[PDB]
Amino acid sequence: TLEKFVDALPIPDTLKPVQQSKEKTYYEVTMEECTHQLHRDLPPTRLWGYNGLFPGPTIEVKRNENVYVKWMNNLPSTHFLPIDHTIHEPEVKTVVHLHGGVTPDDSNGYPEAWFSKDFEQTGPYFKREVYHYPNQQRGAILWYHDHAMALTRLNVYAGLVGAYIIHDPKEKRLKLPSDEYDVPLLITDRTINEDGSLFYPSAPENPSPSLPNPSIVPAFCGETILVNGKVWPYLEVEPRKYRFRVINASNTRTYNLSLDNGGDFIQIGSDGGLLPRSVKLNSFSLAPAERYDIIIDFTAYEGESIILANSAGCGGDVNPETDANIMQFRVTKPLAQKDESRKPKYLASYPSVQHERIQNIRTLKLAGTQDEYGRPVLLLNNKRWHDPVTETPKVGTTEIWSIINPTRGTHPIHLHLVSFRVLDRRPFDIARYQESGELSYTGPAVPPPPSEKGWKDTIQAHAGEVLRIAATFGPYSGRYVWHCHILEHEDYDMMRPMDITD
Ligand SMILES: [O-][O-]
Ligand SMILES: [Cu+2]
Ligand SMILES: [Cu+2]
Ligand SMILES: [Cu+2]
Ligand SMILES: [Cu+2]
Ligand SMILES: [O-]
Repeated sequence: TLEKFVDALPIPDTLKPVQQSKEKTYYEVTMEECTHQLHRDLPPTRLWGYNGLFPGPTIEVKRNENVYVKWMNNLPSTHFLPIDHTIHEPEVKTVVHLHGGVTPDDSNGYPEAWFSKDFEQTGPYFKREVYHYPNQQRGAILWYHDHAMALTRLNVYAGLVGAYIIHDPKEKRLKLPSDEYDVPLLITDRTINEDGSLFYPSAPENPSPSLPNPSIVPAFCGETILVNGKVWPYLEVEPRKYRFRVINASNTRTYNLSLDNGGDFIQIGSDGGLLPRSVKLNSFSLAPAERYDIIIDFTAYEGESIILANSAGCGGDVNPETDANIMQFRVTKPLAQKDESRKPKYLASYPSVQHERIQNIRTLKLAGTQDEYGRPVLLLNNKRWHDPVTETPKVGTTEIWSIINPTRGTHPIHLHLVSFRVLDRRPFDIARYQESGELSYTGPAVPPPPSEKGWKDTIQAHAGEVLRIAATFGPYSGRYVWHCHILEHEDYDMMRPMDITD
């Protein structure tokens, strides 16, 4: 397997505006098929990249900055990854979703607002070429990625991911590590052929002859871990505090991260922004689309090589030689200047300072059926994507969503537009629920850990539990979506429209 820690971590460049005034910031990003070297010992890999880059450029904006991005498709008219036509017009459809973005609905990147090359053909929900991001939301790590109907797992795996950072000037006084000491880490697992080409399975292993070919798979686990588009890279760091914006940009894989020298992370932020208080952690779980905004303090580790380690298996136990490793820090870079940064305890308001009335309690089941080929089809509340919309919260109102998970695995449930609070998790009797539809708890409710006391947008719903979250639906009304962010689940068919109504 590929020799670990021989390539330096790329730092994606920050995208520069095409035009900028006090009133408006304008960016252009074109999707291009490109070549990139994923590891020292590999031939260059053919990939799809925002502006021909993998990951795409990092976009940095201020809170309330009035941003527009024209996302353009200049990709080949045929895909290079295996398309299964039985699960769902031009072959290559794309649309860019700003994950966590508080956007009008027609700039949100709806799966059916897709477009082919040069916008020649567009889906039924397409309205605009230029997307508008008013950024009227908390400072946070967002990320952008393809969201095209029935193609998301493929377009994302192909390379269409990037970081998008909202900076709230009100947080600047906290003196968190900044600029060169504030580094996105987009973590993507991949399987890569000897010739350097991406491998994505064309079918489950040992397919029943009943299966079509290609066939969608229910889960994808890559053999190799990349950070910022390089396989098992190293980052030379100065002996001081760094802020890392850790993004799970993987299709299926969940990580459980730790430092092999036993050092701590200081978590300062979750998907929806700064936590009310910093949380010292020795390890953390990170499912697809979750973000952890953390400080690592290397002050006391000069000279050391520290492995960012992973203990979470994907389809099997973690392998010490391969997926147990993410990247390596080498604390050998000379100090550019005095560490003027801080790791404060007091960060932001508690979400609980809000006293919203509960308009509605919405009960939602994670379930599944079997198609004519014998394949599992994962469904939210036993509905298909195309069934009439049922999740219709009223704009400006707060609901509790009670998410019932009787399946065998965790699903990272994601709502577009909003961030939300986590109320609790409670174990229930799965057999009894499956037999009778009755919910019988086998234990008391468990409130969220401090890491989940802030704002979340993608939340792990574990097997045999009811997860409750509270979300205020706004500030916009319109047509959005909610879904499992395991892309293989999302595409078949664990995704539903969400109408925020007026
Ligand atoms: O996908 O959010
Ligand atoms: Cu997303
Ligand atoms: Cu989203
Ligand atoms: Cu799922
Ligand atoms: Cu989504
Ligand atoms: O989102």
